[PDB]
Amino acid sequence: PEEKFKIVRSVGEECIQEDELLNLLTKKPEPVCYDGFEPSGRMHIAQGVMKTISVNKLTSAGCRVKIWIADWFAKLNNKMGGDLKKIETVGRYLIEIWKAVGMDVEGGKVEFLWSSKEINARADEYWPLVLDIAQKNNLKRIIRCSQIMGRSEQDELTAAQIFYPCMQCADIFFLKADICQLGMDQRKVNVLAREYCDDIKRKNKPIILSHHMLPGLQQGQEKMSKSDPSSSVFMEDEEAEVNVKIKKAYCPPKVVEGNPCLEYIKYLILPWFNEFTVERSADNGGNKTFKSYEELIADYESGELHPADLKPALSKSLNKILEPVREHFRKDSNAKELLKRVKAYRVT
Amino acid sequence: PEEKFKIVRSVGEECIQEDELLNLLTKKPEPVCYDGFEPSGRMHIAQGVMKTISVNKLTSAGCRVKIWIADWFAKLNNKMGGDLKKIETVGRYLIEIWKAVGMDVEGGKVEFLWSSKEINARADEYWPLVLDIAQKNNLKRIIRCSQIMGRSEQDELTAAQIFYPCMQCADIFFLKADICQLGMDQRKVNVLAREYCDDIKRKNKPIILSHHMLPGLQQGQEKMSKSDPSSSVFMEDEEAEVNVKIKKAYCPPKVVEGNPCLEYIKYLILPWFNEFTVERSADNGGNKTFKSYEELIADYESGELHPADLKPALSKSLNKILEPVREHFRKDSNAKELLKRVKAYRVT
RNA sequence: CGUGGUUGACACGCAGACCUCUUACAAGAGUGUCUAGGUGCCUUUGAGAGUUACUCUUUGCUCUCUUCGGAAGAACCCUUAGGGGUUCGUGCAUGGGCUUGCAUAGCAAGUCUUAGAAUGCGGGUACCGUACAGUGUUGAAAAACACUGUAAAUCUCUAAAAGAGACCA
Repeated sequence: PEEKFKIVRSVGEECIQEDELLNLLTKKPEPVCYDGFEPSGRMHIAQGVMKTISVNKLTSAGCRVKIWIADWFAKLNNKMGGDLKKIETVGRYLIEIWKAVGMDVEGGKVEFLWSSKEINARADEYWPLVLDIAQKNNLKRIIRCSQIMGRSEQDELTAAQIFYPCMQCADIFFLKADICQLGMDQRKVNVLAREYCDDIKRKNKPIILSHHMLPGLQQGQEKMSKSDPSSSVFMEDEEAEVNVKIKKAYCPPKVVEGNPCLEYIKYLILPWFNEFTVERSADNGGNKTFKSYEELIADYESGELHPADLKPALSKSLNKILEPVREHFRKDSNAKELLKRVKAYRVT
Repeated sequence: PEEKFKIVRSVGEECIQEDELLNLLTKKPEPVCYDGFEPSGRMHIAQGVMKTISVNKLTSAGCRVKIWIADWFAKLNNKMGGDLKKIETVGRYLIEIWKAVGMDVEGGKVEFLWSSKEINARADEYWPLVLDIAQKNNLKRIIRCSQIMGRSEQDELTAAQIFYPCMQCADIFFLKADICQLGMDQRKVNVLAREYCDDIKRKNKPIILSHHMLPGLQQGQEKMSKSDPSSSVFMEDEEAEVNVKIKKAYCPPKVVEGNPCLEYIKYLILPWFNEFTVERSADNGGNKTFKSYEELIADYESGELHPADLKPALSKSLNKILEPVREHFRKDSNAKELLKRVKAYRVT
């Protein structure tokens, strides 16, 4: 009904043709949305938790979700070298993260799909699609759509940088994915898919749900920073590491925009616990719970929410979120082996 | 061994790593030979005659020639609108030409492999190799490999132009190919495959055996252009068409450099009949048979051989060469339908 | 290509095209044949998102609603069908006088006739004619008739371009 649109649209901060989203929800009972991941080692906090809450919201409406875990795409991005077995291991690490935190696996309605497996299974239907998308486009469009890897950087042009966007755009139609829920970076390949769908004269163009970019822990880079372990926070970071990283995290008081701590709160813990408690002394306002981001930012502007006590509360909340994962690795031996391997590898 | 090297080197104008070719013949008694064709437009006299004599000499010397029908590749070049069905009909019509002319298919040493029936059968180890050749190369090197499609760097780029060289360089290894016969048009791909073998430290570097492509029948055209059917001879042309084309051909008196007729003779008739019988009247020397190119070129430089009689003899020889194709097309209703379907298609 | 002349042709010369020869296309010559079109009708509504990307202006491109409908028309379905429904299939500028710049009546400043379709050019469109491609029939070759198309068939075949500031106009 209207509830499906009212909860689905909340997942993506920006969407195009939301009327098409409503039409899709009304026409189809089980829409299919995907998510693309390059297994670049240890998991980012954004992909870990923001994606988890987003997919929980989407499956609350019953929308089918497919995990488009992308190994050959990681090879194109040249993450952890050109090797494939290590990429497969870190990919199954990501799957174990999904199961350990608890995402939707209890229902089994989600689908973890390896790019290699699905592409090889239906190559005759996938690769001709890739070639068609390539033919319908030129180098200028694909080079424009290069930020999806993040390797554009006004750097040396690469053939992988050209095979990437077409190959990703093929995934949308290959998975019969009618809902695209990805980061702001993937919006370029989503727009490319829309243009190609217009060119192929096929209606029901897939809708895009671009959720907000999660800032790094420190000022200097608004987008994701997976090249600096200090600048981001990960799932296998221990309690002491998480706490010290958040204490070192940038957080200027009397600031609304550009504060990574507030963004982490709003996009991670408020949708998770449906609330947020801040512990303070009897002279600083005492322990207080918050139910909305608006009141939290209003009190932060008021100054009663000092960062010096906000960051410990944020650390406690994130530790509460991530402790089921850590307990899962101390119970599962396979999880222990995977963590040992993925910690052994170095990001290159 | 030595005779095999002599025969195989006799067909290619340029041969890189001749010693490696000799070693390959010494070890492998039936080295595999690769040559590709995008089924686009109508067969030129080159791909019909030089390829026929090349395959004949290679099989007689002992080889296993793997010929490629590039159906998907033609779709990338935007040939005949990219319809796979239109490309397929042109492929089986080409196969009919090749069987008519004298391909030694009876020995079983020639296999007509179509890209679609082969890539779909093995895409789990072909496409990943395409991704590998993608990563190992940068975009600028691929752009330098643009003479392959006939698109100059001034001409607007296209993602098909980046997909194409990567897939065919991948073909050079996917077919387990050892020999590439394709002429100066494919030299960029040849050297790129060699440099990739250097990058992937391959121990079997493929040999380059580029043919000499015929100069166009116009002024300054070093290769025939199918976009202008008046500058090339086609395999299915009728005796009147061949005769008028040769009559309108260019052949300056007592000049060898850039003479299309001399190249036609050298690469088509002398390798075919082991001679070139020219019938002349008693006023200018009477009938004369040439057993080698050297005597013919010496006579031409002397001026005693006049193009006025050279051209009709060339026309008669070409008609004798091409009459099996016409007979095969006329005798078979299926061949007739294929021929009329091919001509029906317009030049793109 | 006109004139004696029915589009087209024929007397006549030339124009172009096709063919042959001197075979190098070039340059010239030869005796040949052909050239095509006509008719009738429509064609200016806006907004919106994406699209150079760093924005803004001029825009161009698809693009979904909406429209005095992207029409005159083509395709299909219902089909007692007189009719109805769906899809494809759309043009760009200028104008003429009223008050002024101007001697009130060129061009511009305020409206104007959805477009006087008013003015020119252009899109496809339906029909006829000619020839050709192909098919069948009447067929002794030849020829005649009917039908499907061609003539008027292809460059952002790959939608982004210009400018002005910012960091790159």
